[PDB]
Amino acid sequence: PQVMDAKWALQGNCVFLEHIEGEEIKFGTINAENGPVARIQTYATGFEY
Amino acid sequence: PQVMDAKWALQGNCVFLEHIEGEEIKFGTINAENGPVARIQTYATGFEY
Repeated sequence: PQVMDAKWALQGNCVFLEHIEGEEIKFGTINAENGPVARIQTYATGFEY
Repeated sequence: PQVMDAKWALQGNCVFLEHIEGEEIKFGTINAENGPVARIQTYATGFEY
Protein backbone atom coordinates (compact mmCIF):
# COMPACT_ATOMS: atom_id res chain seq x y z
CA PRO A 1 0.00 0.00 0.00
CA GLN A 2 0.90 3.66 -0.06
CA VAL A 3 0.79 3.47 3.75
CA MET A 4 1.05 0.41 6.00
CA ASP A 5 -0.79 -0.05 9.30
CA ALA A 6 0.55 -0.76 12.77
CA LYS A 7 0.64 -4.07 14.65
CA TRP A 8 -1.41 -4.44 17.84
CA ALA A 9 -0.59 -6.49 20.95
CA LEU A 10 -2.05 -7.00 24.42
CA GLN A 11 -0.30 -7.84 27.67
CA GLY A 12 -1.38 -8.65 31.21
CA ASN A 13 0.21 -6.99 34.24
CA CYS A 14 0.12 -8.53 37.71
CA VAL A 15 2.47 -8.51 40.70
CA PHE A 16 2.58 -11.26 43.32
CA LEU A 17 1.95 -9.24 46.45
CA GLU A 18 2.25 -10.85 49.88
CA HIS A 19 -0.80 -12.59 51.39
CA ILE A 20 -0.87 -12.16 55.17
CA GLU A 21 -4.03 -14.39 55.02
CA GLY A 22 -6.02 -11.82 57.05
CA GLU A 23 -6.19 -9.56 54.00
CA GLU A 24 -8.14 -9.81 50.77
CA ILE A 25 -6.46 -10.52 47.43
CA LYS A 26 -5.62 -7.82 44.86
CA PHE A 27 -6.24 -7.95 41.11
CA GLY A 28 -4.33 -7.19 37.91
CA THR A 29 -4.78 -5.38 34.61
CA ILE A 30 -4.35 -5.64 30.83
CA ASN A 31 -3.02 -3.01 28.43
CA ALA A 32 -2.35 -2.63 24.71
CA GLU A 33 0.71 -1.49 22.78
CA ASN A 34 0.78 -0.74 19.06
CA GLY A 35 3.41 -0.79 16.35
CA PRO A 36 4.58 2.04 14.10
CA VAL A 37 3.42 2.92 10.59
CA ALA A 38 5.27 3.10 7.28
CA ARG A 39 4.63 4.76 3.93
CA ILE A 40 6.26 4.63 0.50
CA GLN A 41 7.11 7.49 -1.86
CA THR A 42 7.47 7.91 -5.62
CA TYR A 43 10.50 9.23 -7.48
CA ALA A 44 11.19 9.66 -11.17
CA THR A 45 13.22 11.53 -13.77
CA GLY A 46 13.69 11.56 -17.52
CA PHE A 47 15.21 13.12 -20.61
CA GLU A 48 14.05 15.01 -23.70
CA TYR A 49 16.32 15.03 -26.77
CA PRO B 1 5.86 -25.47 59.07
CA GLN B 2 5.13 -21.77 58.90
CA VAL B 3 8.36 -21.36 60.89
CA MET B 4 11.15 -23.95 61.03
CA ASP B 5 12.92 -24.65 64.31
CA ALA B 6 16.66 -24.48 64.94
CA LYS B 7 19.21 -27.27 65.33
CA TRP B 8 21.15 -27.85 68.54
CA ALA B 9 24.58 -29.23 69.41
CA LEU B 10 26.61 -29.58 72.61
CA GLN B 11 30.39 -29.19 72.69
CA GLY B 12 33.22 -29.45 75.19
CA ASN B 13 36.32 -27.42 75.98
CA CYS B 14 39.54 -28.62 77.60
CA VAL B 15 43.07 -27.18 77.68
CA PHE B 16 46.18 -29.29 78.35
CA LEU B 17 47.95 -27.29 81.06
CA GLU B 18 51.38 -27.87 82.62
CA HIS B 19 51.90 -30.41 85.43
CA ILE B 20 54.57 -29.79 88.09
CA GLU B 21 54.90 -31.86 91.31
CA GLY B 22 51.36 -33.21 91.31
CA GLU B 23 49.55 -29.93 90.68
CA GLU B 24 45.84 -30.74 90.67
CA ILE B 25 44.51 -31.07 87.12
CA LYS B 26 42.21 -28.29 85.93
CA PHE B 27 38.73 -29.20 84.74
CA GLY B 28 36.99 -28.47 81.45
CA THR B 29 33.60 -27.14 80.41
CA ILE B 30 30.66 -27.74 78.06
CA ASN B 31 28.43 -25.35 76.14
CA ALA B 32 25.57 -25.25 73.64
CA GLU B 33 25.34 -24.06 70.04
CA ASN B 34 21.98 -23.48 68.33
CA GLY B 35 20.91 -23.08 64.73
CA PRO B 36 19.01 -20.21 63.10
CA VAL B 37 15.27 -19.83 62.42
CA ALA B 38 13.46 -19.66 59.08
CA ARG B 39 9.89 -19.06 57.96
CA ILE B 40 7.87 -19.09 54.73
CA GLN B 41 5.50 -16.47 53.32
CA THR B 42 2.51 -16.55 50.97
CA TYR B 43 2.12 -14.55 47.77
CA ALA B 44 -1.00 -14.38 45.60
CA THR B 45 -2.89 -12.27 43.04
CA GLY B 46 -5.24 -12.76 40.11
CA PHE B 47 -7.73 -11.34 37.63
CA GLU B 48 -11.48 -10.66 37.56
CA TYR B 49 -12.78 -10.30 34.00
